[PDB]
Amino acid sequence: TGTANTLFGTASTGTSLFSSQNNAFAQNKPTGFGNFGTST
Amino acid sequence: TGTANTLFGTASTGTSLFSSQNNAFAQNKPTGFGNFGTST
Amino acid sequence: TGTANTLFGTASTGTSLFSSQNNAFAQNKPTGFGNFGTST
Amino acid sequence: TGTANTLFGTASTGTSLFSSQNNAFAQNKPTGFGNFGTST
Amino acid sequence: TGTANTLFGTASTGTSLFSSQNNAFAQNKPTGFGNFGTST
Amino acid sequence: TGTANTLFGTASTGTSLFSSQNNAFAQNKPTGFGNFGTST
Amino acid sequence: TGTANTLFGTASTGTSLFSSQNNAFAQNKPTGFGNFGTST
Amino acid sequence: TGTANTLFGTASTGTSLFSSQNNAFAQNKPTGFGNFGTST
Amino acid sequence: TGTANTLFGTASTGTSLFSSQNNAFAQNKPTGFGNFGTST
Amino acid sequence: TGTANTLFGTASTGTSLFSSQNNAFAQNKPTGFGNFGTST
Amino acid sequence: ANTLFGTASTGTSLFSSQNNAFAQNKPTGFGNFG
Amino acid sequence: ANTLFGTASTGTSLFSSQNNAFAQNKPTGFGNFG
Amino acid sequence: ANTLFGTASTGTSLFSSQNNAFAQNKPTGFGNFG
Amino acid sequence: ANTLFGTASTGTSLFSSQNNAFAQNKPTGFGNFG
Amino acid sequence: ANTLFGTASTGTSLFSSQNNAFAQNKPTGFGNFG
Amino acid sequence: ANTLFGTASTGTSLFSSQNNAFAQNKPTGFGNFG
Amino acid sequence: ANTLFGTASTGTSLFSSQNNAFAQNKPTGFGNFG
Amino acid sequence: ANTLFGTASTGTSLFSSQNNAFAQNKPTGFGNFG
Amino acid sequence: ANTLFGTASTGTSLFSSQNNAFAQNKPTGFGNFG
Amino acid sequence: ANTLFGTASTGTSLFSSQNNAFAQNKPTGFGNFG
Amino acid sequence: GTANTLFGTASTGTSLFSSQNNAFAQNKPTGFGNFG
Amino acid sequence: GTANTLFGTASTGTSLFSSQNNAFAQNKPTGFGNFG
Amino acid sequence: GTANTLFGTASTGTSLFSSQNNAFAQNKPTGFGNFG
Amino acid sequence: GTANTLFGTASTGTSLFSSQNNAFAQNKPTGFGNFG
Amino acid sequence: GTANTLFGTASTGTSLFSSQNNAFAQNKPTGFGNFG
Amino acid sequence: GTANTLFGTASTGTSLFSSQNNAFAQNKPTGFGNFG
Amino acid sequence: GTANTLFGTASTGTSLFSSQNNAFAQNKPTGFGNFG
Amino acid sequence: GTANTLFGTASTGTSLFSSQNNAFAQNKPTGFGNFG
Amino acid sequence: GTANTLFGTASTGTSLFSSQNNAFAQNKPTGFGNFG
Amino acid sequence: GTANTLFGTASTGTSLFSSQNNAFAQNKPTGFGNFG
Repeated sequence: TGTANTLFGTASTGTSLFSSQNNAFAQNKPTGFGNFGTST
Repeated sequence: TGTANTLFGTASTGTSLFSSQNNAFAQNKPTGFGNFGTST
Repeated sequence: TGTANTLFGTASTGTSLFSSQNNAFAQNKPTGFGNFGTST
Repeated sequence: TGTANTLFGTASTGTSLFSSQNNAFAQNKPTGFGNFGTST
Repeated sequence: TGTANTLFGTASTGTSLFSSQNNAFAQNKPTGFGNFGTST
Repeated sequence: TGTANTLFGTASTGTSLFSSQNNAFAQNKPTGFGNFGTST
Repeated sequence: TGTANTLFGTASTGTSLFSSQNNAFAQNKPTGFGNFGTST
Repeated sequence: TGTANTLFGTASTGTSLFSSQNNAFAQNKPTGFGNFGTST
Repeated sequence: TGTANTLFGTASTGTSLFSSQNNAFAQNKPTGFGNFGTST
Repeated sequence: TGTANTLFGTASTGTSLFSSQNNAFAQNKPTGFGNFGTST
Repeated sequence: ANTLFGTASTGTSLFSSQNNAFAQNKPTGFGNFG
Repeated sequence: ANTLFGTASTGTSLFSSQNNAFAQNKPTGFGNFG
Repeated sequence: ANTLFGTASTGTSLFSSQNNAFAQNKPTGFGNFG
Repeated sequence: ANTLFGTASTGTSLFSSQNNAFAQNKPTGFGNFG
Repeated sequence: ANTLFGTASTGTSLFSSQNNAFAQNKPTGFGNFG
Repeated sequence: ANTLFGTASTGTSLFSSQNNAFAQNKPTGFGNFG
Repeated sequence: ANTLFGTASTGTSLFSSQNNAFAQNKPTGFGNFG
Repeated sequence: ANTLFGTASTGTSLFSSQNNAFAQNKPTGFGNFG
Repeated sequence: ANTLFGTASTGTSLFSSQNNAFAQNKPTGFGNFG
Repeated sequence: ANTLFGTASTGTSLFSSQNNAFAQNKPTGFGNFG
Repeated sequence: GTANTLFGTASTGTSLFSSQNNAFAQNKPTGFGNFG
Repeated sequence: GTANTLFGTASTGTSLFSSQNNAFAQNKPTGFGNFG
Repeated sequence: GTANTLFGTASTGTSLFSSQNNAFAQNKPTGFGNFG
Repeated sequence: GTANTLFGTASTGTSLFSSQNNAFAQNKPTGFGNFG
Repeated sequence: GTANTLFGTASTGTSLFSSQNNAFAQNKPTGFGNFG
Repeated sequence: GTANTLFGTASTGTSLFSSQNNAFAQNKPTGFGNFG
Repeated sequence: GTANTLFGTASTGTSLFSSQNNAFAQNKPTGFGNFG
Repeated sequence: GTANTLFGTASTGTSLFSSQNNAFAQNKPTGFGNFG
Repeated sequence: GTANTLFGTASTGTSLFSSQNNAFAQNKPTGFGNFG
Repeated sequence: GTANTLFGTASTGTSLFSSQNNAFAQNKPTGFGNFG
């Protein structure tokens, strides 16, 4: 809820739910998430 | 909910749900998400 | 919900659901998402 | 819901659902999404 | 829902569902989406 | 739903469903979407 | 809730729920999350 | 709740729930989280 | 609740719940968390 | 609650609940936490 | 006296977008001079 | 006296977006001169 | 006297986004001169 | 005298986002001159 | 005299985000000159 | 005289985030000149 | 005279985050000149 | 004269975080010149 | 004269964090010149 | 004259953390010049 | 040399003494004054 | 040399003595004054 | 040499004596003054 | 040499005597003064 | 040599005598003064 | 040699006599003064 | 040699006589003075 | 040799005569004075 | 040789005659004075 | 030889004649004086 202010970069204030960030020089099959089976 | 303000970059205030970001120099089959089977 | 304001860049306030961003120098078969089977 | 205002760039306030962005220098078969089978 | 205003660029407020953007220097068979089989 | 106003660029407020944008310097067979078989 | 302000970098104030970040020089099958089966 | 301010780096004030960060020079199958089965 | 201010580094004031950080030179199957079965 | 200020490093004032940090030169299956079964 | 009764209900919306703009007294004047 | 009764209900929205903008007295004047 | 009765209820929203903006007296003047 | 009665209730929201902005008297003037 | 009655209740929110911004008298002037 | 009655209650929130910002008289002026 | 009545109650919050910011008279001026 | 009545109660919070910031008269001026 | 009545009570908090910041007259000026 | 009535009570806190910061007149000036 | 855009502006000739004032709000922006 | 963008601006000719003032709010921004 | 962007600006010609003033709020930003 | 970005700015020509003033608030930022 | 970014700025030409003043608030920031 | 970033800035050409003043608040920051 | 970052800055060319003044508050920070 | 970071700065070229003044508060920090 | 960090700075080129003044408060910190 | 950190700084090139002054408060810290 508080004010974010950078000068050169990223100012974030939001809520990030479920964020995957796999990051390398070399990767083999990087997956973010799996399958989503939703019922109602 | 708070104010974001950069000068050179990214000011974000929104809510990011389910964000995958796999990033390398070399990748092999990077997937974000899987299958989505939704029923109602 | 809060105000975003950059000068040179990206000011975002919206909600991003399900965002995949796989990004490299070299990729092989990068997929964002899978199959979408939806029934009602 | 909050005001976005850049000067040079992207001000976004909308909600982005299901956005794939695979981006490299060299890619081989980058797919955004899969198949969409929808029934009602 | 909030006001977007850039000066040089993109002000967006709409909701973007299902947006693929695969973009490189060199690509081989980049597909956005797959097949769409819809029944009712 | 909120007002978009750029000066030089793109102000968008509409909802974009299913938008593929594969764009490179060199491409080979870039397809937007697949086949559309719809029955009723 | 308090104000964040960097000059060169990342000022964050938002709440991040469920954030995986596996990052190396070389990885083999890095997954962020698993499967999501949700019912209501 | 208190003000964070770096000059070159990361000023954070938000609450981070459930953050996994496994990071090496070489990894083999690093997973952030497991499966999510949620019912209501 | 108190003010954090570095010059080169990380100033944090937020509350971090449930943060795993397993990090080596070489790892084999580092997991952050396990499975999440939640009911209501 | 008191002010933290480094010059090169980490100034922290927040409360960290449940933080695992297993870190070596070589590890084999380092897990942060176990399974989370929550009911209400 | 002018009245507007407006409703816009959707039921079971999947992968959809609904924008509802209930504006009351929204004038737009481009050039107001004097 | 002008009144607006506005409602926008959705039921069982999956993977969806709903934007509801209830504005009252929202004028927009581009050039106000004098 | 102008009144706005606004409601926007959703029930059982999965993976969704709801934005509700209840603005009252939101003018926007680009160029105010004199 | 203008009044706004605004409510935005959700029930059983899973993996969702709700933004509720109740603004009262929010003007925006770009160029105020004199 | 303008009044705003605002409420935003959620019940049983799992893995969700709720942002509630109750602002009263929030003007924004970009260029104030003289 | 302008009044704002604001409430934002959640009941049984699991793994969730609630941000409640009750601001009163929050102006923002970018360039104040003279 | 402007008044704000603000409340944000949660009941039975598990693994959750609640941020409540009750600000009164919070102006922000970027460039104050003269 | 402006008043703010603010309360933020939680009951039975497990593994949770509550931040409550009751600020009164918190201005922020970036560049004050003259 | 501006007043702030602030309370933040929790009952039965397990494994939790509560931060309560009751600030009164907290200005922040980045560049004060002259 | 501005007054702040602040209270933050917890009852039966297990394995918890409570931080209560009651500051009065806490200004922060980064660059004071002249 | 040559300049290729697909969208946007491709410009080849050199550009000298160019003023531009970009804001959301400007009071008396000038590029140039008087010559001689 | 050559300049290739797909979107945006590709510029090849050199650029000398260029002023630009970028803000959200400016009081009397000038690029240049008087010549002789 | 050559410059390739996909989005953004690709620029090949050299750039000399360039002023830019970037802020949220500026009082009398100048790039350059007077010549002779 | 060559410069490749996908997003952002790729620049090949050399850059000499460049001023930039970056802030949230500036009172009279100048890049350069007077020549001769 | 060559410079490759995916996002951000890739720059190949050398950079000499460059001033930049970065703050949240600046009173009269100058890059350069007068030449001769 | 070569410089590869994925995000951020990749720079190959050498950099000489560069000034930068980084603060939250600066009174008259100068990079350089006068030449001759 | 070569420089590889994933995020941040990869720099290959050598850097000589570089000044930087980093603070939260500075009164008249200078990098360099006068040349000749 | 070669320099690999994942986050942060990878730098290969040598660095000579570099000044940096790091504080929370500085009165007249100088890197360098006058040349000749 | 080679330098590998995951986070932070990996530096390969040698560093000679480098000054740095680190404090919370400094009155006139200098790296270097005058050359000739 | 080679230098491996996971977090922090890995440095391979040799370092010669380096000054650093570390305090909470310094009055006129100098690294170096005058050359010739």
